[PDB]
Amino acid sequence: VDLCTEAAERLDDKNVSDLWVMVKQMTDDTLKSRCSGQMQMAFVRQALNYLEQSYKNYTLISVFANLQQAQLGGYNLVRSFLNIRVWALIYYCMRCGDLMAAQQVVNRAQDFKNCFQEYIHNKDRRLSPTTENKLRLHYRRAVRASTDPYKRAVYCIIGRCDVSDNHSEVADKTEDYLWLKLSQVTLPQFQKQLFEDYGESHFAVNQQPYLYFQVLFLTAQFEAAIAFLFRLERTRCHAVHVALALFELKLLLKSTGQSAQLLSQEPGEPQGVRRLNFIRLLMLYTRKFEPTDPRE
Amino acid sequence: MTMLGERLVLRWRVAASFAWSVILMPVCCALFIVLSRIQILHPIQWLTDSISDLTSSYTIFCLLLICAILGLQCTFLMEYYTVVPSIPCSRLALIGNLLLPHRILHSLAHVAMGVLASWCYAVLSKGKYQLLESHLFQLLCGAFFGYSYSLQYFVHNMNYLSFPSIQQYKYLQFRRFLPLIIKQSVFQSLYFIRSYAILYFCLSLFYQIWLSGTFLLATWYMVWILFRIYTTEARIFPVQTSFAEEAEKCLPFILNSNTLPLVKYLAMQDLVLLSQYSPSRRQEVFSLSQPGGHPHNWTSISKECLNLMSSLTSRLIAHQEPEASSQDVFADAQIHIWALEALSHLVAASFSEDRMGVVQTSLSSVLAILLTLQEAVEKHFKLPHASSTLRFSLRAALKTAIYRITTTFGEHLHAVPVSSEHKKKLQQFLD
Amino acid sequence: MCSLDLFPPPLDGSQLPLYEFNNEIVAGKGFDNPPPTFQSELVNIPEPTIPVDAEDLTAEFSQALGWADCPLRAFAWHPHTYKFALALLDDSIRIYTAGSPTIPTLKHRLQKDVASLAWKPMCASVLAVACQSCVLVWHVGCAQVLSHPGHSPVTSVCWSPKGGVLLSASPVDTAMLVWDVPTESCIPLQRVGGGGVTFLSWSPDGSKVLAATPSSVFRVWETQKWTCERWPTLQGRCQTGCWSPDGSRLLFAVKGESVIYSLCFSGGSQSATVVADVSEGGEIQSMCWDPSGERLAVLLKGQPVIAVFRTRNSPIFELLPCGFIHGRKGETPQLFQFHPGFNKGALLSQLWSSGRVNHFPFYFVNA
Repeated sequence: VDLCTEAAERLDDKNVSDLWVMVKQMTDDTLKSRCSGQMQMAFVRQALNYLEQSYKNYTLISVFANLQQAQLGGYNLVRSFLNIRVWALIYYCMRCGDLMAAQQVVNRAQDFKNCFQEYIHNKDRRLSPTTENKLRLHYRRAVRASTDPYKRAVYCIIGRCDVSDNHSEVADKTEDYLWLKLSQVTLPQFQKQLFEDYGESHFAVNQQPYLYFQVLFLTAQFEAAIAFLFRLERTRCHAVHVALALFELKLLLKSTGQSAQLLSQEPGEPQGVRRLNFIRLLMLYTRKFEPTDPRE
Repeated sequence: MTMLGERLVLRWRVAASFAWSVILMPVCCALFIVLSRIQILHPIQWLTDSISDLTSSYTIFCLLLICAILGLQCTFLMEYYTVVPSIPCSRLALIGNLLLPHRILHSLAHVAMGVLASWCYAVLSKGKYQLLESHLFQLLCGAFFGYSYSLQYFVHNMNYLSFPSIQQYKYLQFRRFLPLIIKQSVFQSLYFIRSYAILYFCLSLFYQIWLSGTFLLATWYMVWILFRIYTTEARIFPVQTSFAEEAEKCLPFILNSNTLPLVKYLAMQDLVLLSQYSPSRRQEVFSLSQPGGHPHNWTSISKECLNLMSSLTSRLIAHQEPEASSQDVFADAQIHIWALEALSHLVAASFSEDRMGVVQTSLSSVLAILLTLQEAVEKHFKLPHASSTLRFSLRAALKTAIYRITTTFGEHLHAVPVSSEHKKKLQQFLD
Repeated sequence: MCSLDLFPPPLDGSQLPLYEFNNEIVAGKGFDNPPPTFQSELVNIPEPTIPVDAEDLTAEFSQALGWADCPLRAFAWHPHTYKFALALLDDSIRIYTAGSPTIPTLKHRLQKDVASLAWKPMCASVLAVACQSCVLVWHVGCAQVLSHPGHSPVTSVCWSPKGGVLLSASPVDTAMLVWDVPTESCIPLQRVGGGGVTFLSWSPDGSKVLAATPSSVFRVWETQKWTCERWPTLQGRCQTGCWSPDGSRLLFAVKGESVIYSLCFSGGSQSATVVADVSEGGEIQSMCWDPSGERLAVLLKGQPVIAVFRTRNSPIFELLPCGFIHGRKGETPQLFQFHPGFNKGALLSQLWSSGRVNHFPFYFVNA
């Protein structure tokens, strides 16, 4: 990872810089490991961090470009953005990934306090207590019809309900759609959804291969992202080292039979499991270059 | 272009100073006339004859020659002044510095002008020293006085122009410098007269020779002091100019340009002042240069400050790696101390004043340097014999300025992005 | 303008001012415990009785009127807790903290003719002590000796409420000393005219520094880049300077005059307005306002007495005569300091000529 990243920075390609930093970020019986609930939780929280920092960088960039309108001051940054752009504050906050600013915001306009902390920060191990049943209830009752897009979106996020609603009134970038649907997370269901229901054409990967990758890899579909980016020419070498990293990492799932197509799903696997012939991969890959650069 | 305007204002300020001096010459001539012919039992006749000789044509000719000599002296101040003191680190270095072709030429010029002035005094001292062995002795005394004046101006570095720590009306500074200049002229005349008498022995008269030497040395010290007090006059540089045409005359460019160093130190003092009391120029320093939203002013200013600071840091860590070396590694630290104080206090105020947060965008940056600089300083204080006056000034300004910034930011600094190494020292200082 | 006339007549010779209850100075017979609603909250600040039986620049310029004969030589209350340092007559510093029977004592080889003590703000472990020849930074091998040549006798030292920079002053040195305690470093701030700097007082928030000289000129120093505004229009030297709890009103007096000049720090107003005429009364020697901005103690030396006044900040800042605080027969009020953090009103610690330090509370009793 570090060797490749240092190579990439020296290579001076923006998208690759991004993808490699993401590779690192996301990286911190391999089939069994890929599917373990803790492992999913980790891959997710990692991608969430990646996106949080991403949009927060977006906030920094936009505010520093629009200083004049920003009235930046010396909670603040989000206000400055909202000028350039209560439920609105918390929404645009969380979509920049800093939950604590939104926490201050909710604190100002505040048994419900222990509950709120339980929702965000406080562990709140309780005995014979009922949680997330009451929230979804009222939300369906009143909030589901609310005229406050930000408010209804926040209700969806908190209570893991109304997963159908794109709530696109306050979510416009695929970044958001992810952030939300993720925050609502059964992992294989959404996995198929993005992989199968949305499919490639929706992601229009033609321009944004890096996107469709990020989409797959964020969701722990490693074999997918590998395969997809592999189909691309310019990405080939990259995925290779990527795959190699995953291999030693005990993080890549190999296909068993040599003549299998590059991507394969084997019977009886938990759905969304795919396997790739790391050998057949490296073979077909290097084949182009063996006659020239033998030592390679 | 800024070199031409700076040099013109400099020649005109040489004009103002040498103008005060040229106005002051004739009263001194009359004083010498009354003193050389002091008749204690005939005051009315002595004063009347001194008034008649004060109107005599020879006296006017002597005054004109002395004025030409003083003009040569003012041009000398204009030509060989310094904005950094001349320090001989070794005695052989001093002997070499006194042997330069230009400095030997200056010494010869001083000897010749002193011979001329002594001849003028002898002709003004009507009597046996009017026409050319006493007159030759007075001339030799004048020449030796000139040579000694050049040598002393070199040793005590009187060619160093001290920027006034407190700006005062030139009349008050002149009045203050008056008693010291007078007493110094008297004492130097006495000592040089003793030395010249011994020298003449080896290879009425004494009173007149001492009077002439005292008058010449007093004129020289007054010329030097006036040239200083006026050529060191503070000028305010407009921070941002309504025209790009005055952009070279703005403190930012003149501070970042290769103009004469005198203007650099002047603009340094000027900016320190503006940051001290001029709030409008301050807001213009944090101004967003349109078009581009760039705080170009504050940017260039802080950039220059930190450049000089990193330079001084490298110099300290270098010369540290002996007592003269660690004393010289931070001799240039006065400007760095001024910059550290002003900048960190401006940050301390930015937590309330910079309504655009224009300073926040570099906040973290500054912190690094400070911690980094501080670290080096500690290692500096680590080498023995280094912990036994710009050095202490920079140390104190740094510590105090960081302390001010920290205790102004208070808790909101805990949100600032800093290197954990810098963070430990941050906690320490806030504690 | 406030006169010394409208004050309720001082407590008679037999009564001691116990506390300020409902704007009336309640007198006590030395055993009438404060109202039981107040005796269960009298945070036991030490009421130490130090018997005395157990230079000239420093004397004439010290904060104490009787520095030569008062075993209490200087007093200082820490900005945060009930920790206060008292300077004994033998230059030995004692540190009394409420709730502790331990007496921290500090005496350095440099401890001679102590002028002042300053608890570095935001820290309960640093105490700057002004000695004859240097500044002893007492870290409550525990004494950092800071010296800047010529800055002696040291008469006025004050740690910034920033706790990060400490100023020192010398009546013989024309350049005030700026001391960075960690770097062990001293910077000279030179000023033309006025002689040495004898008393320094930085504003409550850290912008203005009232600097009084043994001459007739006092200067305001804006702490940003240390700008200097000279007010050379005082008929004599400045006796003391008191900053508003807000730091926009600087109260001062010219020794020899008995007036309270109120300089409004709205580039201050180029003139001073007379606010409280303390004409006898006598010489206004010291002045102190409670951090709340409602009570002010002004030390008038002729028995020296504390003119205690209530100040109204709106709509016109004026001094109102509230009462006189006096000591027992023979007890001249030597020093006084309002504790910065008395949570239930105002705590005024008064140190008397015998060394007995008493605490007087001004109760902010809500009607």
